[PDB]
Amino acid sequence: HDCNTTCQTPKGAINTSLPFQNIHPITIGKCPKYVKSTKLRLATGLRNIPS
Amino acid sequence: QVQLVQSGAEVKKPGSSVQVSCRASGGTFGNYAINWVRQAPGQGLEWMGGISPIFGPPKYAQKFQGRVTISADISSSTAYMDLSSLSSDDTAVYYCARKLEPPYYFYSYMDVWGKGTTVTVSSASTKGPSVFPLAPSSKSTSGGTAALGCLVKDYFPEPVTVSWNSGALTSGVHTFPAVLQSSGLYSLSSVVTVPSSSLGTQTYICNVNHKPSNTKVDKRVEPKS
Amino acid sequence: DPGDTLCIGYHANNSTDTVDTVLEKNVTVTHSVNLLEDKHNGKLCKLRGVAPLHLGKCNIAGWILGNPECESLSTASSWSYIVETPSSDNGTCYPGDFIDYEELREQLSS
Amino acid sequence: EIVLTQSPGTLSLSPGERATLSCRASQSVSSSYLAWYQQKPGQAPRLLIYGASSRATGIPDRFSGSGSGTDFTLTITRLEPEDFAVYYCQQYVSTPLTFGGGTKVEIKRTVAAPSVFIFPPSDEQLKSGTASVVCLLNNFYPREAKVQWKVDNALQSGNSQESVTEQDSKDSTYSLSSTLTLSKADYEKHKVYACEVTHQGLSSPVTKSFNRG
Amino acid sequence: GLFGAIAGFIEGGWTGMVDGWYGYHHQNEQGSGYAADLKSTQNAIDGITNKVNSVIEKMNTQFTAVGKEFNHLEKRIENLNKKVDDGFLDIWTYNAELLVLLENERTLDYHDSNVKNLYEKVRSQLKNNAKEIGNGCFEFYHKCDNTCMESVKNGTYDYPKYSEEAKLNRE
Amino acid sequence: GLFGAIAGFIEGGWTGMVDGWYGYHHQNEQGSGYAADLKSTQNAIDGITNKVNSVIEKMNTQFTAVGKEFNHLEKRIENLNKKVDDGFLDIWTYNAELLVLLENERTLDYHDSNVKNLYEKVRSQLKNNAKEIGNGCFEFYHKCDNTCMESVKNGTYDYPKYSEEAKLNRE
Amino acid sequence: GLFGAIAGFIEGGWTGMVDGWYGYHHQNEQGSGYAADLKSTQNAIDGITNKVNSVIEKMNTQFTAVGKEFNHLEKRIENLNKKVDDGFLDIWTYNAELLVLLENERTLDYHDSNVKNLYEKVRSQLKNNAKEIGNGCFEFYHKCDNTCMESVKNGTYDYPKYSEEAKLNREEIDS
Repeated sequence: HDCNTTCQTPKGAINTSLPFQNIHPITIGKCPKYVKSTKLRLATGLRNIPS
Repeated sequence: QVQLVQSGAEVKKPGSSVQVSCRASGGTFGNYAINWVRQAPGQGLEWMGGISPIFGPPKYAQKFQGRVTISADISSSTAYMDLSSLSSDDTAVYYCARKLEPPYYFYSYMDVWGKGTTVTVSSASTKGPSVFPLAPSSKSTSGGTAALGCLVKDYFPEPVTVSWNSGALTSGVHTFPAVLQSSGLYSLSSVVTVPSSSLGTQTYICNVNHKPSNTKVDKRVEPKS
Repeated sequence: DPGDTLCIGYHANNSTDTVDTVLEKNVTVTHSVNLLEDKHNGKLCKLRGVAPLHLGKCNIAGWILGNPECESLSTASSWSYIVETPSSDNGTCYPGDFIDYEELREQLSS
Repeated sequence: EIVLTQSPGTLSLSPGERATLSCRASQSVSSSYLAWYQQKPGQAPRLLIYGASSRATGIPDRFSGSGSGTDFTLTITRLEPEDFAVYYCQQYVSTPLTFGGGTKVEIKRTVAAPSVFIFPPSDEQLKSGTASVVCLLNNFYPREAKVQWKVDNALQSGNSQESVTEQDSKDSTYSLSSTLTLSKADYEKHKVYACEVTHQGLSSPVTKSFNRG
Repeated sequence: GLFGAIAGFIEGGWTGMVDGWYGYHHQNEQGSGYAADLKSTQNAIDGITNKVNSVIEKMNTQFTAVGKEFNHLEKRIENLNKKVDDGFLDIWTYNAELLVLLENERTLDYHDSNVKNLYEKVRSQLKNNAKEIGNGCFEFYHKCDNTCMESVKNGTYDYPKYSEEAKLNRE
Repeated sequence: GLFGAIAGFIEGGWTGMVDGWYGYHHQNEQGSGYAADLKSTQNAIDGITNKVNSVIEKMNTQFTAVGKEFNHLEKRIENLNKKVDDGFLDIWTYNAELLVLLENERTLDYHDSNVKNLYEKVRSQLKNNAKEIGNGCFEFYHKCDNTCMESVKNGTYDYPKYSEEAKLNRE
Repeated sequence: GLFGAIAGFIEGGWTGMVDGWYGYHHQNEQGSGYAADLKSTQNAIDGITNKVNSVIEKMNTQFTAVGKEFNHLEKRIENLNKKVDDGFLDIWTYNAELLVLLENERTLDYHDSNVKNLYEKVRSQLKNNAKEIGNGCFEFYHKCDNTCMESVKNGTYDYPKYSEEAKLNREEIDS
């Protein structure tokens, strides 16, 4: 496709500043580290305890 | 150094989506709120929403509920305004803007603006302008002076740039704001008032330029009976 | 005489984001941010702004030797990576060994 | 909600003069969570006042905010030429953030009637099956102007289209250009084409016209 | 919670305070409402912002191409390349998972600490001019108008100004 | 240590409380003895349980065979393979060691925090109906039968019910 | 800080207390000066010392030669060797950076905890014999000579010895 990327995988390009990815271990470019995780969600706000 | 850098201006067909970027370049991104404000052509300012990436989730106005989403990429120091409640009256200039001195994590007022990204929602497609002359005459004269001009008709999209005698002629020129026709194309007129005597002797050429279609026309304008 | 009161408290909202902690799983927080990129565009893009060389139904051997099935391929003067398909097997149509083939492939990748 | 209406939509004043803009709110307003912006055409806003009367750094002293509750005012004490622009008021006590309609301060000046010209369509255009007649009002003030088209005395109704310039840097006058477009068919079917202009510095509507020939 | 405030002696959160993480609810004769504490919120935002940017930006990887190609007589180095690829996967996966777990735990504690401290800053100003009625609330032993309330949020509450009135009602 | 309770203002532990991590000792007219606080203990156990399971289970390795064989003319790749094996050894050793150190520290604070909060929940109930006599004990200023004791453990102690009697002995 | 004391209710530090991390300042009739709390300081020193040695000594690297040499027809393994080196580089850098950041935070909290605990330990001794005047100072409701001050620092303050005098001055001052 006539698109730009900085990190290409066999199944699609990734455009991201995030430090990790679970798309594919075999990549080309300046890429995030492959991990096996399915969720790396960092909390910033607080515990949510509505009324 | 603290500046917000908007994405390039864009033209999308009705029904589809647009995404506008806005890269901050100063300090550590994330601890300040970025607002997204929109301005239709010759219209007021409406606030769509905004985000402070870390304080909490995006907050939106009901006008755009379900049609807009705002996100942010915390590393790349960038916020994105995605709009795909697309119509033709979503055509406007889109500003991202923030407060500068703290506390600035919430949506308050705004010291610092981007330059804006103009966005035109039109099912038209690129077209060069045809250029006709507005000839002076005995009906385009009054006292010492007389008016002549160029009509820049049926072009898409904005903008056009007009100069007279390749920048030589300045005084008394009025290039009008273009208008959107029923065909979905723009037309504008450019006009000069000149001494009536200078007709015949001095030769007037308007230089039209439409970069989006790479057409550069130079039309000489002659008197008539 | 019920005196005026001032209470300290903290934000809560309608968010359903959950996060895990060392002591507790599935903790609902008012906001959170994702660290894991888990989506792609389903496309093979230009890298460094340079399009890849696509070999269609040919492999590198076939392309670089000029297998007649590869004549229709366009070859730019530069490219950022190479793409083959899993069914690309127009290679050495006359059988034999391609010496140091993988080394050549690596040399030609960009 | 909390919508803010500004009064008046336009404000005509000559330089050196006090301008006082107002901004009224549909709901009271939290202390002083009201800002004032200044937009000149083609640019993004500049922040003038925050709080309600707190002047933003950079802003010259002539600008001063005041008011509280549902009534705020922005006062400019000496209009400089730079100060002529649109001024929006904005609230921020609660989401959703809402702005005002905006007031445009324009340069007041002596009444000046337009020079009116008319341009029959070019031959070049006429070969392409449509005809555009341009009527031009040059150097008029105030901006309030009415343009009617009549062809063979018949008042055209859905096919004209105006567009006005912005106040001139030098003589701070306006200029206007409406154009009437017809099929070459209809253009050739009629003889006399006139645009009738009704301004206030024109004792009585001057109509310029031409015969097709 | 590590410090006992959030989900602790202050039982629940406030859907009515939308402008900040921590803040105040007051009721006096002239009115009632929520107000976020802007200073402590911005500080926490700054702290948490620094943390997120830290976790993201300290990873600065170089341009590499992961893939390697081996022929049928190079299986040993092919499995070596896989051992490498698999080793990194295990390392990054373990550390990314645990890192998040640990910082998420630390982040919630931090909020807990900030609320506790906010409460303590108020208790320390009021001393006995109010009664600690639990759930994070103080009941004043004197009339407290909006001016008074603001001094408390800003930390310039005048204990002696109200000390006489309070002692009367306390007795 | 961080919170001051364990080995802090409560100097030592109780070999006599065998049914839980944290708990209570009472003596009144109808008796005396230890009783574990079941809720807070179970909560901590669930927390630490989750903690142990995370450290173990977040490691999800694939089927691999570490050994590799190289002939006498492949010394360089043999040393590459050795560099691989030793780098992994160094990483895992460092990270496992530090991980354990950190979580062990975090675990001790956590228990410490829990004891502190327990004490605080009681102190907050009793107010001046009892005297804080240090070492984590409260001496009641009124008669406290078993029902009363349970209300304290239950978080439903009735301060106004006993406040008069308490004020009397307190004079 | 996490515990609210350092840069908290005790607003600033003492350049005049040079013999310890945490300690005491007193002023009475016979004088005034600083004194470090030696026990709490040594304990904290022991903790941080142990911490530093752990971060340093748990790393026990073996003898290696990183460099590898490949000829022009061994580019693939050269890139594998580089991927190894770059992979290690990325890991150690990320882990060292975060490690330092996390432990620095833990270290500052620790000091903060220690000061709070010292303050609380004194408050628990003094009880109603003094007034908490904020900023970490206690103003005694009775005369406290050098012997008295030391008992507080050593943890043997005799509450009942001074309770009467204090009660007189406390209800006198509170009118």
